[PDB]
Amino acid sequence: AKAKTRSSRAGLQFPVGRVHRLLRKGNYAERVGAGAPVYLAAVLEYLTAEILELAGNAARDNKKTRIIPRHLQLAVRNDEELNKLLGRVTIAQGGVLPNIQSVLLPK
Amino acid sequence: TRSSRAGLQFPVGRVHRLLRKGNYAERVGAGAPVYLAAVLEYLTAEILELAGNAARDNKKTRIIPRHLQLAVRNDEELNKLLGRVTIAQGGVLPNIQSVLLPKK
Amino acid sequence: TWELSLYELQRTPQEAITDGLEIVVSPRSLHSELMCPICLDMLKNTMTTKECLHRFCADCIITALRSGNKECPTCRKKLVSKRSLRPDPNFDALISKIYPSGSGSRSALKRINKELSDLARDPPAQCSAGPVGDDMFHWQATIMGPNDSPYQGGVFFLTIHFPTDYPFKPPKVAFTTRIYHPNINSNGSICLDILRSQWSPALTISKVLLSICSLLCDPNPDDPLVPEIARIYKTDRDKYNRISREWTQKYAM
Amino acid sequence: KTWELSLYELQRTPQEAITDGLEIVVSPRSLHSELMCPICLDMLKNTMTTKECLHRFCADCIITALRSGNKECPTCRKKLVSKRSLRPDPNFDALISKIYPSGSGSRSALKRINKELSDLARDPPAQCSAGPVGDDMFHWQATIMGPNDSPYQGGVFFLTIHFPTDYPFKPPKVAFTTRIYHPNINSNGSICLDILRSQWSPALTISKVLLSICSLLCDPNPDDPLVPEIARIYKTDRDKYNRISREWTQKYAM
Amino acid sequence: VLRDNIQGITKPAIRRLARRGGVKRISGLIYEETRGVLKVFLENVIRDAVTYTEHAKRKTVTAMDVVYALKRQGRTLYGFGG
Amino acid sequence: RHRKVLRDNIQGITKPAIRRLARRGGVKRISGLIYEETRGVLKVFLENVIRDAVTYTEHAKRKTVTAMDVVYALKRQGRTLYGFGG
Amino acid sequence: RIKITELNPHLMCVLCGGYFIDATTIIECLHSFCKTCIVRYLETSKYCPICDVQVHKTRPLLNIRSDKTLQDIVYKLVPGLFKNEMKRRRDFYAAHP
Amino acid sequence: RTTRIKITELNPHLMCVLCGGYFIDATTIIECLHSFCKTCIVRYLETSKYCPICDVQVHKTRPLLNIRSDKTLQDIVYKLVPGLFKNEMKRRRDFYAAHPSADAA
Amino acid sequence: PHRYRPGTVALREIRRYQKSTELLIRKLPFQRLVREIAQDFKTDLRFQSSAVMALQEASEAYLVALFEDTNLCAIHAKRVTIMPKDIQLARRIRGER
Amino acid sequence: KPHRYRPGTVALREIRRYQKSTELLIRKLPFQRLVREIAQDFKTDLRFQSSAVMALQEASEAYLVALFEDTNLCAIHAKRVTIMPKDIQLARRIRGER
Amino acid sequence: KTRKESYAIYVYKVLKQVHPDTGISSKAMSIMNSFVNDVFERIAGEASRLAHYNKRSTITSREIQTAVRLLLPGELAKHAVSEGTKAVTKYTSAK
Amino acid sequence: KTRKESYAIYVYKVLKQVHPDTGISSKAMSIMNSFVNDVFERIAGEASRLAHYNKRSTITSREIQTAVRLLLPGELAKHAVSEGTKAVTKYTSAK
DNA sequence: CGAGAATCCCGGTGCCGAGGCCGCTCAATTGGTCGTAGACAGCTCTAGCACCGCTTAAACGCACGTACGCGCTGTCCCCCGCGTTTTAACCGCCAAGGGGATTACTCCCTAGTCTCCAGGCACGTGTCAGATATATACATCCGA
DNA sequence: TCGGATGTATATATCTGACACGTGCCTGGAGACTAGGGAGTAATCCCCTTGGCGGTTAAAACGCGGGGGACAGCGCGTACGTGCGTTTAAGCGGTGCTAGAGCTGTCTACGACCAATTGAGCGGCCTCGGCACCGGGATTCTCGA
Ligand SMILES: [Zn+2]
Ligand SMILES: [Zn+2]
Ligand SMILES: [Zn+2]
Ligand SMILES: [Zn+2]
Ligand SMILES: [Zn+2]
Ligand SMILES: [Zn+2]
Ligand SMILES: [Zn+2]
Ligand SMILES: [Zn+2]
Repeated sequence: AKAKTRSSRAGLQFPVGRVHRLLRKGNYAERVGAGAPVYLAAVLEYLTAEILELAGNAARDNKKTRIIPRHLQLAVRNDEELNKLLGRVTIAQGGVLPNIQSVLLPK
Repeated sequence: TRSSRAGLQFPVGRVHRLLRKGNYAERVGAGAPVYLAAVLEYLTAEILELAGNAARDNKKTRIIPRHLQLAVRNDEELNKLLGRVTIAQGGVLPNIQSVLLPKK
Repeated sequence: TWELSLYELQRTPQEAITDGLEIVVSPRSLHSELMCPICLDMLKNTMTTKECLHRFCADCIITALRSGNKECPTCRKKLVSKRSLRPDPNFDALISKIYPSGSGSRSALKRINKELSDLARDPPAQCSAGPVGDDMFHWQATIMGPNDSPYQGGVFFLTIHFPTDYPFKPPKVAFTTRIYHPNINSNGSICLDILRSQWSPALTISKVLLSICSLLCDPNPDDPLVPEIARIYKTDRDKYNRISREWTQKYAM
Repeated sequence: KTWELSLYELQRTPQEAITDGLEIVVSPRSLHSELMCPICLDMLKNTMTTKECLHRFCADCIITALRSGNKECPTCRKKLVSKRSLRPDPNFDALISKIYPSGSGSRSALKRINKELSDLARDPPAQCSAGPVGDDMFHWQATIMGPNDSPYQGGVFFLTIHFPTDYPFKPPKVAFTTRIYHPNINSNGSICLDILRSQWSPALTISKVLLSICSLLCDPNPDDPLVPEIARIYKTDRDKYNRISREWTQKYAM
Repeated sequence: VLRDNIQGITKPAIRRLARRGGVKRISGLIYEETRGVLKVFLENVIRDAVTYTEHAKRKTVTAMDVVYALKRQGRTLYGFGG
Repeated sequence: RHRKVLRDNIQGITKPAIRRLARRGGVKRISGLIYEETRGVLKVFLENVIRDAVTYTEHAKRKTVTAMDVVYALKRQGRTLYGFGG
Repeated sequence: RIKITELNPHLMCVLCGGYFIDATTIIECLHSFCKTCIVRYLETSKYCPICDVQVHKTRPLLNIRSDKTLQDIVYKLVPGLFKNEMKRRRDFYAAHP
Repeated sequence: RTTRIKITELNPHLMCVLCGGYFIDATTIIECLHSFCKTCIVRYLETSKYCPICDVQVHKTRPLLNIRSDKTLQDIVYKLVPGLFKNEMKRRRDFYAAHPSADAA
Repeated sequence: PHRYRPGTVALREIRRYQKSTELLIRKLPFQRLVREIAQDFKTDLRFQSSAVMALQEASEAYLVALFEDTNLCAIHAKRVTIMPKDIQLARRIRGER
Repeated sequence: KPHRYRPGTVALREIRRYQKSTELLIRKLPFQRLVREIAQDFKTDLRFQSSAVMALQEASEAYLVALFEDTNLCAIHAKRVTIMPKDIQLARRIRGER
Repeated sequence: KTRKESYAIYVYKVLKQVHPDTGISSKAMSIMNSFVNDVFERIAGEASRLAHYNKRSTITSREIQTAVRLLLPGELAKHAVSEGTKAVTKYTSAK
Repeated sequence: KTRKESYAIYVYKVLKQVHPDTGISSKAMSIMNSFVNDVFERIAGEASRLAHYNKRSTITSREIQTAVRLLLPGELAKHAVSEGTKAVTKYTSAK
């Protein structure tokens, strides 16, 4: 009967069916609405895009065409909102932001 | 009752029912609510004991939230357990820094 | 607040000109209204800040927020990300309508020359700056002493070095003329916040020099380079003016 | 590490138990320091032993000691987070029950005052004294003289001691009322003594306090003094302090 | 529309809070700063509380909304429920 | 049938290493009493994290602590770690 | 030189059906209106009259700002608009205290 | 006042269950407050990680981390039992009387 | 006349308010503040008394907890008076800004 | 005769050097030995995955650097350019760890 | 009414166990209730994550015990564990 | 072989959408994966608690939206809710 | 030493919330089938552990010295303390009514289930992004 | 006041391996379906939030003398940085041994589930004693001499 994916119908890339399955068998509720998986997939895909964009920018700044954890870190720690979102999150091999206090600067 | 069969005061049945719902897992163990109610009863006993002593020190017979605060904050383990917890009408422990004491 | 005035409550609409009327335009007319303060050129992919309604080029504002403070380049207000902005279709369409030619390259050199024209067309008060020769990255400046400040008729020389990532990085501005000032080094280095930390990509040499004149008018004894001068300026005022006028009449005049 | 048995320990023979029915004579002061509670200065009852340092206290005594004050051991200053860091010692209870069948179900706070008074009169500290002014045992008068090898050598210094209601869980208020020129000794009377302020333990006695002051007179603590004027007096250093304090305090005492 | 009300947090009240906090001497620029911090705090809490109220389709902010907000903010409050 | 007891490996964390960490932290001048303090703090941190991790390991009836045990342990301490799973 | 009959909708207010008199734009959508227009409009609806986007949760006045940058363009393009506005304003304020 | 009691009545509180003799250099496991001779319990904890008496786990990995030298108890058994200290010291002296190594023990 | 040394009755105020458990901030204007802040999220809101009391408990707890860290930041800089920079440092290390 | 920087330049050069890098700073093997030494008090004959040790080290160094930032801030707050144990203790205190 | 329940009577019982001549106010009781509920949700939650991590769909007393070992610090854990292991033993002596 | 699922191909597709001429490392890939997993657990968790708070046994798009409003800060939350609404609307239309 | 509050203490009294009894509703208990997760012996093989000489990066040790921690100190000044004056929080409390709780009930929506199948992953393979290194030129720090 | 010794920013040849895309494969996702049921929603009892007198008085404001403390300047002194020599061992890999994680098939004991049914537990009423209240007086810190 010509089957199509729920992700294609929602105009998304992230798997709707997979998210739905994880929600069902993730001990979150007895039942789950039909809008929950598409909405959640949409949010995850959006956040993914928003991070990958700034990460791509930081990657371009370092003359590299492959995004590394350092670029992700530079992308997140500059974005105040993303930083608050990942405040209790440690990114492996991401290092820290280049920041030197004014007092430690040469006289 | 299962609480009487386990020598517990806390409701094993109620704990079991609460574990059934709340979406923690598919099925729940038979010894799990016994163990959990036992732990809850233990912690309750400890806190009520220390707060009872705190009430004794304040020449009171009825425990006020102040006594609970005094009991919790005077115990490093209980304080760690309730680190991100605010006790209503509990106040703060009496503490004045040494450099704040009068001089000259 | 937003309380309407006596006229605003009963204001009458201005009827649109329906009759065919042609309007001749010039690139100097809507210049300041359509110029991106960062690249000093025609707007492209117009992004507008939500909080202060300031128009920037997409590449310009993005590069500004990525390689600098999270402030608005024009008014210095919190701008955490591109999400604190919004694309302006009407504005960009208006610009593309009036100016079909569009924009070109956004090189640092192009903006340096844009500043050169911006100086030649309307010079600052008691300030000037221009290239020493064929090189456009090595500039020389001249700042005449203001009236209020004890440097009357000083006419001090300065040296300006533009970085490659201009204007996203502040130009090295120093002094070549000896001057008795608490914020100015004995070699020529300047202790100015907009020349180090709080630099904006929308700032120009004109505004910098004006800030230096304003600095001469009112020194900053809080964080100086030469301590004894600041101490003299704080404790007394006659000695400061005297020595300043001496160094002005000896090392400047 | 530190448990490696030596040459003798690796082959030591068991000390055979005395099985012949002979009796042992013990005075009521024979096992004093071994069976005495450091807090209430009386025989142990419902003995609790700290897991870290193996120090014995009374149940209510050590519990109340924990709830009101530092969370450390009253005897060796080692820390214990709560009453769970100590286990009940029924062995001591049984041994006590067999030796001294007299638990005396009455402790604190006047009783510890009296016991400490007897312990004071039995053997006072070096060149010191302390005893109640009148019938009230909560208000004592302590007389401390001048220790040898010190700028206060020679003279007499009277001070008052106010015992709190919850003594010994709270430190006694000691006020020096003889006007002595000392860094930590205020002209008003207050003494900046750490063990009398925050570093107080229920196992401390008036003897130990007066001894601490006695040692304080010789070598003071300019780290946290009561008056800043004497901070420079010890920056002279120990040459102008023996001619300024011995003529203002020692001359106003002897 | 309510008034300023940020000045409702009077000087002696903040002084009291500092006293309970164990502060001997207080600067003058402390009060306004404290008002700002309290403003940000209350904003962050009330926002989430009102969010919980709206999800429950209620026009009345309950105590449990506040408790949930504080709990998800990382400041669990005892003596009201939860 | 193979055992080995390790002692005094906290001194393995060297002075210049702590110095480097301080540099990345943005420190110009470092005191001498800093290093031992750092060793202590690191010792406590590792104590807690490894304790929880080993707890997770023993709960899984395994004799090998995996990376996921470390990830869970760190996550429950409010220190989520990306790049190792989870 | 371009015909003004084409640059109208970029300067046309969709509330008064005329040129922008003291331009005021909404933050969340950058849709421009007249101040005297949009101020009394948001006395009822808290949503945009064009893209139907929520201006603000409760108080829409917090999400509207005066666009002088646009108003300057409107005044510089339309011949004798500022003069007309000033003339009518003065003429109205002439017979009133 | 002076009390006198049979030492056999006090023996069960002064004897080691591992060697059957009096406590010498008393050492106590702290997870249950149980005392033994130092050598006895040290040698035992190389054969088992659980208490000899109540079978309570001394430690999960290293039992030596949960034993402490009990001085007060040793003082009690030294004061109650007559001539015990003299005898033990005599043993220590007689042992090193032919062996010249490691005095501090 | 009758005077007290600056820092005495203040210390007595510390000792007195640390013993008490009652709320410190005035109830009514705090409630007014809450209702003022809440109007930017949902129009025409109603509040339970227990809700306002909860908000006040949490707020006073937060502030009295912050003032301790602030005081420590003041003493760390060899001072006895708290300053805005101390609050800034406290909230910085706390991880709020 | 020889060349010597003023005491402060090399430090800043190191700061600029390591704030750009992302690789681990603490040596691998000693950290592994420390991990196993600390672990030998919870479970006998413990086996460790390489990724587990690496995770532990990543989190450890991250934590230490993060602590060093706050410590440095405490040092600067007291008008000093040198970090001292007081600073670390204050940081730990405010963070709610001590 | 809907019969709003709590841990009131149980907390009161345990209170009268540890302290026969000691009472408790309403606010303090509500606080104790909030404590019991909080600890309940925390232990049960950690146990849930435990079961989920090991691909097991059952929360037994094992998961609860491990959760306690993870949550309660120091001695507080130990004793609690005992009080658990004790209870579940007695329950198996009369069932 | 027991295949282990991952979000690799999806975040890769997104990467190609936002940056057609950039690459991605395996480490950063695993990091992004852990990120999406974490956010998933967060939102789903808060939605679950939302459903439980209102005596509901069903998690709809409303619970998810509210959860996002609670978790994500400011403009991030705004754009997130925007994309979510767009997706659920487009899904609603196209059957 | 001595004046002066100001916290503490003590005997008396008005008051309301803590505690025990009771009607009774509903959730915990008792008991049996049965689908099935969990226990578990059995088995493939990934991966962790010990090994072990070697180039050498790095930790270590140490001498010289200068920026910097730290105590000392004089001076401007800004909170403290307190009496008076201005201001509104607090309280009693009757009363309008929004709106949260509960209930009766039709129904849209999701779990449940067998089937078809292609989306998703493990596997294999080619090469371009990047690590690498000799090698420039460059910005930057510092004494005679 | 400035040119030369350090070492950082920069440029480009060049080999290496992990990023990336093709492929057979297999399982999870999609499609059509019924019907139990949670949820929608109109209806209605009625608790609890909200307004507002006015009257009080303690609390908040304003102001002023001044004493303790923030803060900039200076100097004795030592602890820490910089750089080179000696030396410890981390990092390297080469690799055999096998612990033990991981997967599979089988047997079986665990717990949800429907059902019968009685008391445990909550809403609710009431006598009373802990405790807030209250005011005379004990008395203990404080500030000056
Ligand atoms: Zn531009
Ligand atoms: Zn702006
Ligand atoms: Zn001890
Ligand atoms: Zn005792
Ligand atoms: Zn719009
Ligand atoms: Zn209009
Ligand atoms: Zn023995
Ligand atoms: Zn034992």
